[PDB]
Amino acid sequence: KAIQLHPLVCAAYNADFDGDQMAVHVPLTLEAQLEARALMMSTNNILSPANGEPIIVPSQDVVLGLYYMTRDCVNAKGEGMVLTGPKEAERLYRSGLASLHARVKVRITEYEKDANGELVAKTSLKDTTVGRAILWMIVPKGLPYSIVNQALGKKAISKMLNTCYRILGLKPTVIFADQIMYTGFAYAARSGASVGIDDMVIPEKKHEIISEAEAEVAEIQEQFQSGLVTAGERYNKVIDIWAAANDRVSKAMMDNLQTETVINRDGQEEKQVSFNSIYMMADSGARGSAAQIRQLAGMRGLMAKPDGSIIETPITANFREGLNVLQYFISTHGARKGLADTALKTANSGYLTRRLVDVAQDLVVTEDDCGTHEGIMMTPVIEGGDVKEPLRDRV
Amino acid sequence: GGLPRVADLFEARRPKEPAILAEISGIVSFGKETKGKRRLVITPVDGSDPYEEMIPKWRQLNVFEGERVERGDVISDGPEAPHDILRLRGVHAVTRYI
Amino acid sequence: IGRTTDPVRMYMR
Amino acid sequence: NKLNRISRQMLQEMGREPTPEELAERMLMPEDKIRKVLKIAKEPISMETPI
Amino acid sequence: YSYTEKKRIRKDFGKRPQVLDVPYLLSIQLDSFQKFIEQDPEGQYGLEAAFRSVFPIQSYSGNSELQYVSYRLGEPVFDVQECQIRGVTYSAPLRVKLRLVIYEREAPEGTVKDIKEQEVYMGEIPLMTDNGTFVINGTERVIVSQLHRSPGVFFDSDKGKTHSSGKVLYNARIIPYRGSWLDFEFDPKDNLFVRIDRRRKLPATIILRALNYTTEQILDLFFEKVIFEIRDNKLQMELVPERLRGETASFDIEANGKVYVEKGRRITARHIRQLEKDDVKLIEVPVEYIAGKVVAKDYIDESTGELICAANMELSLDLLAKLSQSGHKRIETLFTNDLDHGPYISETLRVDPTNDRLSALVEIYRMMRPGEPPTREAAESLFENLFFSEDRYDLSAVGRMKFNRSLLREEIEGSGILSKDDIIDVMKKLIDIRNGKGEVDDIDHLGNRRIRSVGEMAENQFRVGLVRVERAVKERLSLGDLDTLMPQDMINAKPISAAVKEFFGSSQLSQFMDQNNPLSEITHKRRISALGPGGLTRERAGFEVRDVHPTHYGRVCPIETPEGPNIGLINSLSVYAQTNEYGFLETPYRKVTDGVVTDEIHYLSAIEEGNYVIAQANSNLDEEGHFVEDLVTCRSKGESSLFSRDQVDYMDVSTQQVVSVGASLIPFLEHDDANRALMGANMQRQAVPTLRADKPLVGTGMERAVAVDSGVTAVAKRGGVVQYVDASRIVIKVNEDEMYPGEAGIDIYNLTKYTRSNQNTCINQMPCVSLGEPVERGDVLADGPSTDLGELALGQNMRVAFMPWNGYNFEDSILVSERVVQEDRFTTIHIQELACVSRDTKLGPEEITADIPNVGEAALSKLDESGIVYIGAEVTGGDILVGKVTPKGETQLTPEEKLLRAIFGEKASDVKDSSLRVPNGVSGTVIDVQVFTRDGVEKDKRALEIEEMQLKQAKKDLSEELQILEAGLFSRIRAVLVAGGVEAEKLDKLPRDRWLELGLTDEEKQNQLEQLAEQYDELKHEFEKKLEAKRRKITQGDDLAPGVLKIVKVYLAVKRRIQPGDKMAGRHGNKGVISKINPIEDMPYDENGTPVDIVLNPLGVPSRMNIGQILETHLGMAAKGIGDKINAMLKQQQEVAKLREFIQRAYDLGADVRQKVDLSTFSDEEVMRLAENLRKGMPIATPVFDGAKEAEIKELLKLGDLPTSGQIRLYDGRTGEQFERPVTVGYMYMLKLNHLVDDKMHARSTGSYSLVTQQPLGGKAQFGGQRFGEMEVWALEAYGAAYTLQEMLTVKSDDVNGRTKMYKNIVDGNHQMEPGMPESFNVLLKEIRSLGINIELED
Amino acid sequence: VDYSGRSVITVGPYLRLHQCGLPKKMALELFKPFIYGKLELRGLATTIK
Amino acid sequence: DLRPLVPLDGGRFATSDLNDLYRRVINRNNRLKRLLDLAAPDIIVRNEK
DNA sequence: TCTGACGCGGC
DNA sequence: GCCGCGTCAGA
Ligand SMILES: [Mg+2]
Repeated sequence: KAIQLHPLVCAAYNADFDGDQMAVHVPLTLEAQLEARALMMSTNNILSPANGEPIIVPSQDVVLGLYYMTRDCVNAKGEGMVLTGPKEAERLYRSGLASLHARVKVRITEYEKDANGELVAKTSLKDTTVGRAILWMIVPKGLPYSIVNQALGKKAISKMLNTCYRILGLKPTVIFADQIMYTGFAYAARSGASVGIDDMVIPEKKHEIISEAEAEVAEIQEQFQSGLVTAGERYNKVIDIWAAANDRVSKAMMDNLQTETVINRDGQEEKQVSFNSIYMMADSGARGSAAQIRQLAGMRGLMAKPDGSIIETPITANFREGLNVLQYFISTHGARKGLADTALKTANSGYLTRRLVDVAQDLVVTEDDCGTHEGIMMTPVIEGGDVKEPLRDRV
Repeated sequence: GGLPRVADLFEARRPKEPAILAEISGIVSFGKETKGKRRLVITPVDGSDPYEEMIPKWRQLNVFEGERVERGDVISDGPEAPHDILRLRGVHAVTRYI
Repeated sequence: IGRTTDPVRMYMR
Repeated sequence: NKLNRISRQMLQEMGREPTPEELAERMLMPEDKIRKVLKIAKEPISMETPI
Repeated sequence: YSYTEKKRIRKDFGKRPQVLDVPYLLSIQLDSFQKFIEQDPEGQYGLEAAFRSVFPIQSYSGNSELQYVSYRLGEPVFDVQECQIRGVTYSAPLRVKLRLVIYEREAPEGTVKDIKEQEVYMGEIPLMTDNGTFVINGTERVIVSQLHRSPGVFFDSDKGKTHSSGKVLYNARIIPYRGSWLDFEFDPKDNLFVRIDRRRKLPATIILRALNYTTEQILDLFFEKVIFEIRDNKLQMELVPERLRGETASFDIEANGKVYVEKGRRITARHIRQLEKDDVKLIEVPVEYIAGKVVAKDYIDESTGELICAANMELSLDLLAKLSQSGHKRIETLFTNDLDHGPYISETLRVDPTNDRLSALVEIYRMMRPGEPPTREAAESLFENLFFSEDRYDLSAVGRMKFNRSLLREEIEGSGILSKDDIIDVMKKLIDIRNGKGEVDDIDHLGNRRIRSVGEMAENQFRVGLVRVERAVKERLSLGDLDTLMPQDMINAKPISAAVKEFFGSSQLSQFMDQNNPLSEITHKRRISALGPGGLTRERAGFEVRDVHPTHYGRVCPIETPEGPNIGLINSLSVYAQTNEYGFLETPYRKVTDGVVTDEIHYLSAIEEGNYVIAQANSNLDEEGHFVEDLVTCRSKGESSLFSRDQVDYMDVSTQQVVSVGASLIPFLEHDDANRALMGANMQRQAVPTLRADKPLVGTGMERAVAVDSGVTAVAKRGGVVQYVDASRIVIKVNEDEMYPGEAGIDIYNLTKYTRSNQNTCINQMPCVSLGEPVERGDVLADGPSTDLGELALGQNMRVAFMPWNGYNFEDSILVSERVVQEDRFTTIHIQELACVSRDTKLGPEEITADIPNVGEAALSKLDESGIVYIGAEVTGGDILVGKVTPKGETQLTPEEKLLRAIFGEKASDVKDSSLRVPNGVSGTVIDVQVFTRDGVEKDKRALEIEEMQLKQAKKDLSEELQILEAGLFSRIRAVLVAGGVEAEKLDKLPRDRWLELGLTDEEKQNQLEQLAEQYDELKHEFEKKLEAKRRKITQGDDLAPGVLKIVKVYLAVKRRIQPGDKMAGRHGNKGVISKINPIEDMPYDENGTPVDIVLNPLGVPSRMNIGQILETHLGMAAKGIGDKINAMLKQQQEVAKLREFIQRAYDLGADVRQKVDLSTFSDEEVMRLAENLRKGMPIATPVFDGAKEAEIKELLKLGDLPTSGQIRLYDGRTGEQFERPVTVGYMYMLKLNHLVDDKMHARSTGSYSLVTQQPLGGKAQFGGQRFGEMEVWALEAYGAAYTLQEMLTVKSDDVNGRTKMYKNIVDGNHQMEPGMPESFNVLLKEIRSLGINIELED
Repeated sequence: VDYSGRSVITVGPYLRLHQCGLPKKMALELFKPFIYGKLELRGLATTIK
Repeated sequence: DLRPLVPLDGGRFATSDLNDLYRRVINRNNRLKRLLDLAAPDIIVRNEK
């Protein structure tokens, strides 16, 4: 009794499979069926009408699959072979002779359309990994192998879809999106990427960093206590040394996470990007960010008070440890403020877009060319430091 | 900023303390002394000069006591009511602004 | 008169 | 109205309530005229009462 | 260790020692209602209080008074289940003794007659059952407590947003319990304004003049006098030096001919000190420094007598001269320093247009009741009744308390009405706040928000009813002659009962009890709504009150609150919170004497807690209440910080004390973000009880208190031994020491078998004890729904694995093994009740027979001969449950149908079919059929059979009562009869009745025998009378709604299995909709080939920070590891001592652990019973913020020979090759929330349409279609899809003719549409034309 | 609007970008007139009734 | 038909407020006619209007 | 509520 | 001519 919805469209609907329901309507007349097939079919809405960017970007398990598939380990089973093609890479991997991240060398053939839309072939010994070569079998023709020779996070995937759409066209891109989803799910499963309590690695320095910050703040506290520094000065400097401490703990944990796997090369040890599953999730772009990783294994910073003011003592705990009662009770304020705000902003945004759609409902593209010479001078938008939007984007 | 800021830009609301603008080009002068408001008469060096405007005394005038100012120029400081942008600098001005 | 609209008031007055 | 008068007397004296048989005893109606009258007096509920 | 605890002990991590055990969780409801209906031999709040408030009622000086004596709650006619069955409120009649005294007229006060009325009945009040629920129309309701702004006076700022110039406009507001409001405010021009409740704004002094304060007196109230002398030269001035603080001098201020201050300088403290030393009193002052001042009093021209200058007048050189020459040596002025003493009252008096008392009354009158001419007396009477009438204004006890508290008065009990000094003190406090010497109050502070529970609210409604009865009573008392009339003709019961029943049935705060858990009920009853009468609204307020305040700590849960548009407005009460005498929330604290933490617990309100410095509950102490540290964390004045070991005053009584019951049931809460914990609490209270609840492996030790305090279990009332346990009853042979002297007896518990909830779930009790077991007081005897062994068990322990699995857990979605549905672990039972009503039409009554036209004997298969369905029938969609036909006439069928009836002789019957059939999609078993018939109507066979069943059952139940009761009694009879001589033969052989007249030795033997003789005769009469009355209850008719003949209710039981689409959730806000029932051989599986049961997506863990579910998963893996070890030891039937050693080791394995297992359990029997109860996994307990650290979890894992990393290696069931990077498997407690998918899936092609507009609508299992609201229309316009849109809003919805043409075309294989015009548009046209407006189509 | 249903959504990641899984019972209700037409067309039913 | 007085099951009648508004209009109009005929004191007729 | 707009009025 | 105020619409 459940409506089964393709995953790639979820972001469009802004859908969750956490209880959300959808409504189905059945177009009756022939005109309605043809409109649905030609205008409102899913395979036509791949670019968004807000900005020309794709709206069918793969979201979370599929980007984690592609990511993990397409990363490289510094010395893995079957390293340094010479593979006769992508099919041999897949055969190797499935038969268990080479790891998925084995820096290997394979002969690939990429077609590039140089003539009046004529794909000419270029074969070469690319230096790649097994996973990348396997993924190559999914890519349509007119695309360059450079598009899969990276570590292929979320953004890279979306731009690969966009380039396929700009080079080839609609149908190949739709088939491409389906293949990407399938293969990303497949290798996300094969990976068995999980999350355990050991993955949130606390930096060994967090204790020292915080102790030094506390010494510093007690120093400023007594300096005010004698009166050398005003109360406003005292509170401010307290805030500032705490912020520096929080930033230091962030840097420490991110350094311990983002490369931790020092592993041995065919000789002596060496270091590489990590495979900490929480780091992989955050780094691919599947889920999380430096913000949330930070709250998991760093310290969850300073909290604001209902009046928007910031409290002196920050939450020096993280969710991997326990928040004591006061720290938790403090965080609850920010959390409830966030929730109330989302509710009320739902209402307000609805009212706004209603006013917008009514002021502008009747605007239709009626004529083909007014043949006028007015215009505006679109220029890249700089403010102080540097460009916020380049020209290319604005024209 | 946020949703209220967009609602205000699109509702074209006057921003409670509008940075007043110079309607016409020409030299400026100060006139009546504080009935509650100083008179500034932008005095076109060429055309119909006599335009004057009574302005409260709280606005610090970028422009000098006697100064050759141009139309649609900032005089007081603050936000710019889009109505004035439109009226004085044209259409493209207000749309760039919005 | 207090500019009242209540007809009860008007009648009683 | 006569029924309501009589039902008030009955309710506050017997304590609990009158049943239509008990009313028809206090009145002299044929014990079915009572039921007709009891069916009448329900008043039309607005088609706008907030559900 | 109690016996029920020996059954299965929960390993309790958590180290802090509990010092105050959780109170009775429903004490709020029960105590409030107790206050309401309870003989109170004084005026304390209660029914008695309302009576004493309104009575005695004395005539309009008619020398006839109606006075009140006492009341008495009669016995309820029906029992609770009886009401739930017959659908009547469970109430009790309210009998009240009144007296009507007719005094002796024509002489001084003297009573001639007084009729003392035999307890005028004056309504029923709905009693509260033993769990704080009312049965109002057969449905259990709950009255939510309300959190409302306390009466009293409050000073607010209204900051910033006035006159675009800052200038905070301080205002004050007197809020009474009952009566009009009274606000004072400041305007930008510093003009003190008053406004009665919400009307126009008036200058404050109006009300001051209203209280008969002349302008002289006003200034004398709000100002200090400044004296001026003319001592033979030039306007001297008396001066006190501190009056001079912060000023600019206007003259040489020199006394004693020696200059101290210099004209034109800022005064220094040494200046004032000079003055204090010189004792400077009178200083000569120039006449211009007296220019700007203002005269205080009124000065007349005593040389002639006439006036000179009005009081509150600013002096001028002319006026100075005049007052001099007329002989005024002394001249008073107002001290108005614009730094401290703003001249606010003066400026107001200037704006004040009136002058006299009467004009002031007139102005108030013209503002209050505009339009009518102001009579003097009417103005007076309005103003007196406005704020000082007992009848129309009551501050409160609490109102008066908070008032005096706010004005820094000492007394607490005062008067209910305002007084002159009160208003004046309010104005003074407001003026002070404007001067800066005072602070405004925050409305959110829980020291200003009070709690009105059921007792108080019902008392208020009852007071309302009483006042309208008083209206009618005085009206009758004045009219006729009064000897003949008695004090029960005056007084009607319709109005009182109207008020009360209205409050209880149709009120925002009387809500259907949320009944799908024990937790759901017990959290509904501890709800604290801010809405309801006299509260906020979900759209009025308001970003501010919603936020948690530092005052909520310990009083209101900060995380348990709905997520929608009333976030922050529902606020589940906290665990240990209580209600002050006045209704302010207060929480317990351990009193800290000098350094030692004592154990006396003081309950502190909010404002009290504001002073002291309270230490956290997680502060280490050492066997002597000594803070082991030097400086300890505390909360002091709304802020937290470190404090000297010898500074604190109180300590938190426990670590659970800041959360609610819902949140205190989430293990590892302190590892979940607050958002996800909010969602987790809210969904946890939604789990639907499964087929056989088990327990949580990882609980928080609070399950027991919740499962017991909610009345869903049968709890022993006296200890004893289970004499007879049965699937439907439990009979306890009480112990001796608990028995009363007489009436030895036993204790019977009748369990509630399969029955309807309010959410259509099966509440149903199972006995957890076995025969001959010993039970103690307060022990659990029958596990209710969703409890197991007395522990709340909402969900099931699923073997979960965190990994992505081919996208089937893409978003929050879930992937469930088939073994979970095979074992029916989430199969729930849902009981519907379908009612067929046989009303009397005008065309004739309706019949319930099985004579139903053209439905084959396949359709009438399961109907009994009388037309009802057989009990036990497995039915499905459409089947006739109750065959019912209704009379019908006036066919007037079309010619072709007439030709049909001709060619086929089909007699067109006159009775239309209207039988009751099962709704589609639901396919269950009929488990009960009830039949009510309006008395007079002849019963049909089936009703008589159900009646016979009931009558047999009742006879047998009363028989079992008296039989097994005298079975215990006869056991005791022969026990006392071995005394008085152990007569074996002649005493036993005699019939057990041959003791009523026999004579024994004069001790307690013969005593008890004659006791049982009274017992015998009176219980014989009891059985006869009672069986008679119950038989009467059964055989009598039922008071059906007027017009109906008989009602038939059928109960369907459905066993809903889990399926793709149902929503499931752990306890930490990890929601999810299951998406594939996977075959077993596909699920991942470890080296022992055990497959996992649920495959959750790991990606949900980083973003949502609920990292608590991972910890729960590891700890569950550990617990089930212990359980598996003990199960293995139990399958080898190793021995008792092996099990004992291992289990003991498991129950230790921690530091500072508070589990305190006795270690002295019955060497073999109790230990083996334990191990049997632990082979499914050893239940752990994790108090909320005193959790179990990781290292302890790792140790538990090592004890079970499991990877301390918590992650094992898996294989893909589809290919059997190993997933790399070991995954996290474990055991999570998963609930199944009641958003079942087969209650969501609707769909319609065509159905019924609305009445005025012709658009779709339904409730009849063919609901309306989906709403195609604005936003969808814009979506279709954004595509170019014009034809889709047109057919969507023309033919699919509204075009009454086009839609049927479209249907006929559809069935004809031709897909085309004729648009026409939507009927809603014609309706809009007609409603415009029905104004005076001519709107029309043109061409 | 008629001809319309509602239900809970799940993933079903085996679909192609242009497909949605529709429950059988829902579809059998949404399209009922199409089905009436088709049945009468293939003679499997004499009449719409 | 747009301000309907539909009957519900069991004597309950559902009505639209427009019926009550119309009814008080008609009652006061008829009473005004009757007063105008009776030649009422002008205060009464004014109050009626 | 509250925010804004705005007749409408007082200065 | 310019500011304060009441009134209504809208979430
Ligand atoms: Mg959702």
